[PDB]
Amino acid sequence: QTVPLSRLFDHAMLQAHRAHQLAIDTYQEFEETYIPKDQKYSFLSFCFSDSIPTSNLELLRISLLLIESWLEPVRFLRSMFANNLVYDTSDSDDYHLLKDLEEGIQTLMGRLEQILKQTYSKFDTDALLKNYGLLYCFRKDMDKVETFLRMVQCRSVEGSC
Repeated sequence: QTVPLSRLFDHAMLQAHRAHQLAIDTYQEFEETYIPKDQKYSFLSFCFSDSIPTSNLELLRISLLLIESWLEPVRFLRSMFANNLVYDTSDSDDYHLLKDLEEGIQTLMGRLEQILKQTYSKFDTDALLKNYGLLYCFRKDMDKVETFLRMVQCRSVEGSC
């Protein structure tokens, strides 16, 4: 057996949905815990996803870039949820889920047959407001990924949508 394209899209869409939920859940939990009323949305500081607006190996290509920009910051997500805690390198969060998604996208690309590098700062132990902005962009980027993958799925797998 060879994996149908649909299963491949179904796997990638579930993992994008899950990365996107992770981003939403983390942002919310941060905001509720650390951001007072008077500072809500203070971040408003452009996200990777604000670069390219709105079928293609291209859409898949951007998705891939978006995920890649987060693969390293992501292990540090829970480090902000303590007081003076630095991530101890213990199992590559359950959040290298992005590595799963990454490879799932690179698999979809080789089925469907770069001058500027865009990398995110690392999360911190100002710092609060940076971490806030970073969580905002992780959420915006993951929404974009899920979006661009759906567009591709629909056009590539008939009846999908």
